[PDB]
Amino acid sequence: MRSVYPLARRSMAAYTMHNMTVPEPYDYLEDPENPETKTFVNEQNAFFEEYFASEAELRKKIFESISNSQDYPRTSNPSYINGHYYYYHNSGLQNQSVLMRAMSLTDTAPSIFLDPNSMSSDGTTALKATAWSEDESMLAYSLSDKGSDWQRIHVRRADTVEDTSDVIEWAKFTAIAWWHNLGFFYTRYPALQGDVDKGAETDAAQDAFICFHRIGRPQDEDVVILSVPEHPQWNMGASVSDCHSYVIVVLFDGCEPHNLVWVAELPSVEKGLGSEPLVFKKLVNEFAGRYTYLGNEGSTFYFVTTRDAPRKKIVSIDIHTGQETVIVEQQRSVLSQAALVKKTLLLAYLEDVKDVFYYCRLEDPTLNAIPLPIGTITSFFSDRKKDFVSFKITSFLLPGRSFFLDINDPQSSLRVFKDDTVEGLLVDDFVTEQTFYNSSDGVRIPMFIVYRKGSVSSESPLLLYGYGGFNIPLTPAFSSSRMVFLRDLGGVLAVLNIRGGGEYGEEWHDAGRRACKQNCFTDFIEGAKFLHRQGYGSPQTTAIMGGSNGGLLVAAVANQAPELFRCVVCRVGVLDMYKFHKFTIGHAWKSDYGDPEKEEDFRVLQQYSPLHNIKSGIKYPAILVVTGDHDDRVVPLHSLKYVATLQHMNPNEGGPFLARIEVAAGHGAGKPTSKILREAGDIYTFIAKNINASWKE
Repeated sequence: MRSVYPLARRSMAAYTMHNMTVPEPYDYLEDPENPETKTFVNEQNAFFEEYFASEAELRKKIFESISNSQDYPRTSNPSYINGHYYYYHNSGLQNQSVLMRAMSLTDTAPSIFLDPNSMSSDGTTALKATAWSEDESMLAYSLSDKGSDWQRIHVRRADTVEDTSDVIEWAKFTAIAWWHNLGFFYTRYPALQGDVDKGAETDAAQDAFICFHRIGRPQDEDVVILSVPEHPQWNMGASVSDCHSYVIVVLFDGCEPHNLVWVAELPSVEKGLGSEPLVFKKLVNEFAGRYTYLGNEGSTFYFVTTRDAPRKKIVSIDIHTGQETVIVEQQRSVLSQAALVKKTLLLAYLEDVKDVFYYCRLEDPTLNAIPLPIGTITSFFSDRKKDFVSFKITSFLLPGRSFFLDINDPQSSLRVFKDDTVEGLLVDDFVTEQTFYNSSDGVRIPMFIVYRKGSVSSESPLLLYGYGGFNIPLTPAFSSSRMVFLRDLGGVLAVLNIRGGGEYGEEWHDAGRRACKQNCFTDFIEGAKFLHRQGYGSPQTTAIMGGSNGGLLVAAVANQAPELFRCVVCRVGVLDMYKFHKFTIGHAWKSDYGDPEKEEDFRVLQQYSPLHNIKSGIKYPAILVVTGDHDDRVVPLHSLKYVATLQHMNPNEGGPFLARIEVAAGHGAGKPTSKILREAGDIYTFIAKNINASWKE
């Protein structure tokens, strides 16, 4: 039977919130440094290993398989700068990608340009952002250490290939924007105090500002550019115009996709940098949508906006007079990407969760379609004055294709640059398909199903995945672990585009936000049940999984119909809605989650609260949560807090309940290859063990 679970401490503390007393027997989970939390972590992982030793040999086996399936050169898009082509590349097992600088597109011997590999001994360092100078003799990159979101900016000059002594500290969400050959604009957070480990505190983000630092001088001469006293809680970012005359600042309230944008002039006087504060024209100052900037032509200013257009729309707004005129009206599709070069505008549309590429000149805005194989655009490089464009397109079948193009006439210039081919894999062994199934709304929802052609039955192992949050659509994308699942385990993968995502744009998220948030979970239920009525899945042979908010989905749907699932995993997921507003950047999450002060919002929040909604005496599936000690993007405590209830809530019925907390790890952005590979291997061994899906030889 199930072994004796670790003796969890029970805390008497109970707090009253909106005239409702919530007890909390695990408050000591706030501080990771407490002895109780550390001993509980150690015991939980010891029992995890004891459970897993039953099929540790299969663990090693599929570890070997995933390692052999991960070994391929991952080449990204080329960048054309100063007659040299810089593109990311990996040997396949090296911890981080390294830049390649080639003299030509067809060059055989490109040299290394940027190498994060030797930065840290364990390779924990991850490159986060980069930016270019207009004279192509300067670039500024920004990385992070120990998986902590707190970053560090370094600067390098191309020709000498040497570092510089300038470094910056405690920076988050870095947006470098250089101005001619003098300096660059960035954002910086208030100075931290104490001896706490970097990125190892729960303090909420506040009192940050954007500023500008010039080269040749220390950080001490940095002059504050913009800081808002009226709204301390908002986030904001800066951007330099390619016309080299104006600076654009964008302000978001929380994480919800509305912003107000301010345009300012720039003085050519060197002393003016630090002489007087810069004025700000009130271009848009009310939250009507996300008014992203694309490019400007003199007085004219082109933006992709959601105002008066739920599916995104390209509009030209003159800032010297204040008139607004629409130039590219919204089609029935949703804009995934857009850019403006010379006279043409090239737009990638996420139509039916498929990117179709269109180009339209300023004369006739007819979006003319340029052929491109089915897939999903991941990265996109573009420069207004340049004549070379490139993008990587990948999906479930395609492991990645770097494709370049000429803006002047794509009619005969679309060419293949590189392919991320993986040995021992064939396209014909698998096939994907779209499906439409009706939810309670009476409106069809799309879903993707990828499966190996041939043997597929209702009892075959099923994995179902869907994120659906923050207006990020779960577009098709390759995964080595997914391919190991597909080919080595003979199962079928399915991806849900649930309501509330950007899969249909702003209206979809608007319908799936705040008061109707619970609605999305109901949809997920139908998803799995539909796969059982179509003949693709059986309740004893299904597993669903997701990350962060998607991980949320899993646990919360387990509260609705636990017996409708059998295998469930959580991964750095938000679970403690009662206190999610307090710690980390969760305050921005309120803009998508309901502000807990508002009573009508706390009604639904307490309705679906997965930390407390779990009930005893009812069967539950086996949850496996994964966390890391240095998790600042999401506070790790919430996840363990979830397990904290189950330990006492189900003595020997349901589960089993696994918590894998890995020492010295990240969040998911910049994970070292060894650690992420080991974690994926363990996750898939667990889902195979609790599904009984033998080796598909």
